[PDB]
Amino acid sequence: TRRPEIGDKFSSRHGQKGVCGLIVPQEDMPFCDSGICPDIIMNPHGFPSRMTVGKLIELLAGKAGVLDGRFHYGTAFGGSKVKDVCEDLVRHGYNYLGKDYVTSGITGEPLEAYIYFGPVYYQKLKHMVLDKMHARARGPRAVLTRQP
Amino acid sequence: IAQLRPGQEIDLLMHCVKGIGKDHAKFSPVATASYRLLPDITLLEPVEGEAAEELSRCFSPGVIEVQEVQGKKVARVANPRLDTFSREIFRNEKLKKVVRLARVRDHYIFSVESTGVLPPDVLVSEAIKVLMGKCRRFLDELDAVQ
Amino acid sequence: AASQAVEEMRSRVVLGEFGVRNVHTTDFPGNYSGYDDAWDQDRFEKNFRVDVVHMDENSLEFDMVGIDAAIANAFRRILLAEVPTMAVEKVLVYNNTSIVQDEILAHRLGLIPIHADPRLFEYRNQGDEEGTEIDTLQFRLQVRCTRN
Amino acid sequence: AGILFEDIFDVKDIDPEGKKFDRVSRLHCESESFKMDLILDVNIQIYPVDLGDKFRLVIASTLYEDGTLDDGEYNPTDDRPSRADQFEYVMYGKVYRIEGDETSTEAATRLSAYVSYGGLLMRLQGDANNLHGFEVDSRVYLLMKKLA
Amino acid sequence: GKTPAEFAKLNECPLDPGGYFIVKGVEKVILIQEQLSKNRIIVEADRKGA
Amino acid sequence: QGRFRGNLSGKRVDFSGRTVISPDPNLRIDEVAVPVHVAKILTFPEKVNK
Amino acid sequence: MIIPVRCFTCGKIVGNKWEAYLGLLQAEYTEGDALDALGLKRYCCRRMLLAHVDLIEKLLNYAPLE
Amino acid sequence: DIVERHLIDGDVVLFNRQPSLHKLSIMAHLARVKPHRTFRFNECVCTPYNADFDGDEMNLHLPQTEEAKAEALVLMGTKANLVTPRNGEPLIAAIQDFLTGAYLLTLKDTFFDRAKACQIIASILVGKDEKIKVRLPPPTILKPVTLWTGKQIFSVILRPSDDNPVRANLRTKGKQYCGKGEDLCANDSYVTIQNSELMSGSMDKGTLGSGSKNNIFYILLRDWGQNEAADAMSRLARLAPVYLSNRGFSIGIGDVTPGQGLLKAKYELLNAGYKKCDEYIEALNTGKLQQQPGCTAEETLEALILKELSVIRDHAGSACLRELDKSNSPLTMALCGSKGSFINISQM
Amino acid sequence: KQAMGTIGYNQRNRIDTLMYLLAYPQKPMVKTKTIELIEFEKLPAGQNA
Amino acid sequence: KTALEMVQAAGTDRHCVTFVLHEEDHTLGNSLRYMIMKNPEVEFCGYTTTHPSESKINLRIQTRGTLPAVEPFQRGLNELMNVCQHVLDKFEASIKDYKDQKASRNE
RNA sequence: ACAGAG
Ligand SMILES: [Zn+2]
Repeated sequence: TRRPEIGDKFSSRHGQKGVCGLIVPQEDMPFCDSGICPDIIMNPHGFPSRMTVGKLIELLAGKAGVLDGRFHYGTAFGGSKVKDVCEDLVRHGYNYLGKDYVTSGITGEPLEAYIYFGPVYYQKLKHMVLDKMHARARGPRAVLTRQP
Repeated sequence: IAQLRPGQEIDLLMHCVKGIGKDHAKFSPVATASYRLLPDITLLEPVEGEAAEELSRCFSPGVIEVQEVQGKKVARVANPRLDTFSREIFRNEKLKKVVRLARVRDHYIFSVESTGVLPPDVLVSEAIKVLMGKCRRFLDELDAVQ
Repeated sequence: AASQAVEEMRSRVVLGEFGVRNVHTTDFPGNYSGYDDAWDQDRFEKNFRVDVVHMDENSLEFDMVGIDAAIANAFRRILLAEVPTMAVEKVLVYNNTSIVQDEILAHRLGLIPIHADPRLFEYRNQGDEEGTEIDTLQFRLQVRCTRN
Repeated sequence: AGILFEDIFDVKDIDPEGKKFDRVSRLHCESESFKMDLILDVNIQIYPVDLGDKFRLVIASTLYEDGTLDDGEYNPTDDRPSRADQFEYVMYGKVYRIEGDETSTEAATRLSAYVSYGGLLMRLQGDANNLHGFEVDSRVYLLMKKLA
Repeated sequence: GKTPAEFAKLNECPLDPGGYFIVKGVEKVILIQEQLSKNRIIVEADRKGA
Repeated sequence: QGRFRGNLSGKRVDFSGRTVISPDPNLRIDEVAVPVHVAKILTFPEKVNK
Repeated sequence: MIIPVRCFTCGKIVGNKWEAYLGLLQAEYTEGDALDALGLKRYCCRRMLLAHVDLIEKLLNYAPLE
Repeated sequence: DIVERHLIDGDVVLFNRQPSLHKLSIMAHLARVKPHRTFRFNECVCTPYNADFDGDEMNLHLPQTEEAKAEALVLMGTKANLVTPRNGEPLIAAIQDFLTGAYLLTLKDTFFDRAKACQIIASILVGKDEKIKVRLPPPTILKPVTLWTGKQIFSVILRPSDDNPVRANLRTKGKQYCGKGEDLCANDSYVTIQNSELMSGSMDKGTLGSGSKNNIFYILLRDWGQNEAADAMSRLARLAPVYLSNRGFSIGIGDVTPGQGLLKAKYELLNAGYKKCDEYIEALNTGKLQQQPGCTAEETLEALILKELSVIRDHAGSACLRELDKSNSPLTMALCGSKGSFINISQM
Repeated sequence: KQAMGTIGYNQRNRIDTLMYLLAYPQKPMVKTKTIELIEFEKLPAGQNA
Repeated sequence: KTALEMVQAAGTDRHCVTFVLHEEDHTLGNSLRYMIMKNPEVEFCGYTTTHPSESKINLRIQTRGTLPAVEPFQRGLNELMNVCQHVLDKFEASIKDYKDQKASRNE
C-alpha cells in the first residue's frame, strides 16, 4: 500500500501533468464560506502558454453538475454548453463563473482576487518516486570491464 | 466496513488511543469548522417598482423583500445574514450603482459541525483552553530562564 | 467626505466586481491620525459579545462580535487540528479471509469515530505497545458469514 | 522655517491617458502666483481630488517648525506639535533628478525637479529662482490642504 | 456466447475485449501492420531527379 | 557500444544517485536537498587529522 | 472498491449513507432529491455518493465461496 | 586513518540533468539533508538545467577527493556561473510566480499598513540573515493614514539592513513603455533604482527575470560581487510567494470570455476578409489579376489571402485587449512577461 | 494509458508480473459519449479532486 | 525539551531578538503577533516558519527606545491569555443562556 | 528484442 508523497506524479485529463511539491495540512488551506477547503491547489501559470480551456470548462461543468445530480457531457464537438452550466450555479447560490470568495487560512483575512473552485477529475499515474530512487556507493561490477 | 461471502471470516482487535488532529486526520473532532463575516447589503439609491423584482432575484431567496406602501413596490434589506454573495448584481447593468456589497469585519458567524465524539458546546470550550494553554507554556519558559 | 472613506477603510470589507478591497486589518497604533488604537482591555471587554443562533445535536452556529481575524482563525485552527479525540491506531488481525485487504480494513477502521470522552484518557508513551487502563481502549470485531 | 517651496495650485486635469489605476490619479496642476506646472500622484481613496479644486502645496525639509534636523527614524506614535497639524495630506520621498529643459535651444531658466514618494512621482517645473534648495538625494515632506 | 454470470465460473471479465493470444502464460497481441498496396503502378522520382 | 564510445570516453561511475525532483524555494540558489536514504549510502573518505 | 468512510475534502461521515442512497433510488427519486434527503449540503460530500462505483458487489461474485 | 562518513550538511556534490547541451547543465551545489524522497532545489536554477518538475529525473555525483571538491566548488559553482558563456546573459534569475508576484508588489495601487509591511518583510529573516537588524523604512504617507507603497517593501530585498554596503543603480525601459515618457509614462513602466531604492516603475521580466541584461541581479553581479547577487535571489524567492499566496491570484472561464465589444467587431472583420478573399478568387478564376512580380498567378493569390487573413487575426486580437479589464489573469501574466504572450490571449 | 485504476472484475483472482490498483476509484463527472460506449465508467481510473 | 530559544541581533543590546518557538505553527504566531502589534512601543513584529518540515516560528521583535524586547513578548502572552479567558466566560454564559431559554419553550 | 519516461 502506497500513500502519496513528495514525488508522486499526478495527471489532469488535459495534459497538465505534474508531480507533487508540497503537502500542507487542512488548517493551512484557503477556505470558502461553506467550509470547503481544496485538496489540490493548481498553479494558474499552466493555462496561458498551453491554452487548455477544456480544463476551465470541465471544472465549471462538474461544479454545476454535482449541485443537482447530473453528469454534464463533454462529448467532442458538442456537449453541455457554457450558457447552460452558468445558470445552474446561480440557481444554487454560487457565482455564475465559479469564482468564490475566499478567506485565507494562514492570516484569517480574505484574499483580494476570487479563487476558482470546482471538481476536476485527476488520475494518478504509475511513476512513483519509491520505485525510482536509486543510489550506488560501491557494489557488484561487471566481469569483462571492471566497472559498475 | 467490509462485505462478505459465505466462508469468509473477519476477526481483529482494535486499540484506540488519544491523539491530536495535526498528527493524522482521523483525530479531527469536527466535520468542518469555519466562519464567514457578516454581510451588510446597503441600498445607495431607492429601487422602486419593477426594478425591485430584478433585484430580489440577484440574491439569496430570503434576504431582500419587496413591500408596498402606496400600491407601489419598494425594496429594503430584511435579513442580510442569509446571503451567500453570488454577486449577481454585477451582471445587471442598471443596478450596479445602487448597491454596495460589503462585509462587517469584527462580526464573525462560526459554524462547528461535530462528528459525534462530544457535543460542539464543549468543543469550542476545549479549543479556547488550548490557546490559553499555549500562552501559559511560554510564560513558564520566561520565568525559568530569567 | 475623506473621513467617511477612512472609516469605511477600517470597518468594512467591500466586494467589487473584480476584487475584494480593504482586506487587511489596520487598527493598530500609528496607522491613523486622530484615532488611538493601542490596546485597551476595557474597550475590548465592553464591545465583545456572543450570540448563539442555532444549536442541536452535532451542529452549532454562533457569533463573535468584537474579536479580530487573528484570534477567530486561531480558534478555527485549534478546532481542526489541536483538539484531541479517540481513534484506532492498532489493528491485530486473526484470520482475515475477505476480499477487502488488511491495510484497507485497518484504514477503514481507523476513520470510525469513537464516543469516548478524551478528557479522561491520557497519551500513550513512546513505545508502550501493550496499553494500560489509563491510556487506551479496546474493541473486538468478529463476523462469520454463513448461508441461510 | 524650513520651507523649500510654497504656492497655491489649481487643478487642470485628472487623468490625461485614462484611469490607469484604482487608488492613484495623475494631477496636472498649475499655480497662480508663480508660473509652475505640477504633475502629482496622490492617493484618491484616502483623499479625493476633483477637477476644479484649489490646494496649497508646501514642500518642507523637516516637520518641526523650529528648524531641527533630527531625523534618524520617524516615530508615528508620538504626539508633539509639528508642521503637519495645519494640513490634510503629507507624503515623504526623495528628490532624485534635477533636469534642464530641452524646450529651448538657448537662453532658458526652466528647471525641472523630480521627487519620488516611493513610486508616486512629482515633476515641479518652473523658473530656477523658485526651486532653490532642491538638491539631489535630499528628502522632502510634501504638505497639502484644499482651500475654499 | 456466454452470459455475464457464466464468465464467473471461468474467472474472466465481461469487459475484457479479447483479440489476444495466450502463449506460455503471457498475453501476446499480433499488431495491425501497415503495408503498401501490391499490384499498383507507383510513378515516383529517383534520387538523381529522374 | 564499442570501447571508444562505451568504455573509454564515457564510462559508468559509482558514488551516484538518480531520483525524481521537486521544487523547494526555502533553500538557497546554491543548495540541493539530498534525501536521507541517499545520504546514508553515498559516503566520502574523510582523512583523519588534528 | 467500496464506499469510503469519510469525505475527502471536509470530513463528513459519508460511508453510512450508501445503503440509504440506493434505497431512496429504489423509490424513484432523482439523485438531487436523494442527496438532499440524506442531508449533504456541500458538493464535496455530494460527489462521494454521486460519483461512486460499487465494485465490491461485482468483485465478490468472483470470490471463492463454498 | 580514513573514516568514510555519511554525506552531511555542507558537502560539495555535482548535480546533472541527462541531456547535457551546454556547460551549465552540470553544476555543483552544497548538499543539505532533508527527510523526503526527492532532490530539491530553488526554482531560479530551472533555467540552466531546463527542468520542469513533471516526473523529471536528475543525476547526482559525489566527488571522492579533496582536489575534486575544490575544482567543483570554485570552477563549477552556482554563484560563479550566473551568466551563460555564450553572450553573458544571466540564467539563474526569477521565474514564474517570482515575476508575477513581484510585478503585483511593485505596482502603484498597492499600499500596505504597518502590520502587513512588517509581516511581509519579516519573511526574509531565515538563513544567514537571522542576525541582522531589519531596517523598516519610513512610511510614504503620514497625515490621513500611514502607508507603505510596495516598492519600498521590494527595496528591502536590495538592502535589508543599515550595514549592507549594497548600492544598486539601474535605469532602463520596461516592457509596456510607450516611447515618450522617460520616467513620466502613463503605463508606469520606466525602472529607476537609485541607491537600492525603487523610485518608479513596475518590475517586469526584463528587470528581474532570466531574459537579458539590465537585470538588477546582473547589476549586483557586476557591481557588488557574486554573493550579493545570490543573496538577493533567495530574498526574492522567499518574499514573493508570501505576498502572492495571501493576495490571491486565480484564473477562470470569465477571464477568457469575450464581451460585447468583441462579438460585433469579429463578425464585421470576418465579413470584410471573406468578401475580399472572394473578390480575389473571382478575379483570378475569370480574368485579370494584377500579378505580383516574381511569382505565378496562383502564388500571387496566396500572398493576398495570407495578407487578408492576418488582418482579421490582428484586428480581432487588438479588439479583445481593449475590453479586458486590468487584474485579468492572462493579461497580468503577459504584461509582466512571466508566462504567455499577447498572441495566446488573442488566440484563446 | 498509464493511470492507476482497475483492470477488470477478475482483478483479485489474477496473478500478473505487475498490477497497480487504486483504492477508491470514482467515475468521471464530465464524460464523453465514448466513455459510455466502451463502458469506462463501470471500472474507472481516477478520483474527483 | 526547551521550547523557547532567544537569538539576539549581532549589534543591538536586547531590543532586537528573534524568538524561536519550538513545536508551533501559524496558530500561536499570528495571534501573538496581533497582540504584540497593539503595543505602541514596538516598531516591527512578524513571524516566519523556517522550513515546513520543522515546526518552528522565528518571531522577531524590535522596540523603539531602550526597553528590552522581553517585555512586549510577555505582555503579548498575558493579554492574549486574558482575551481567551474572557472569550471562554462569555461563550459559556451564552451556551447556558441558549440552553436555558430553549428549556422554557415547548414545555 | 520490444514498450515506456524525461
Ligand atoms: Zn465533504
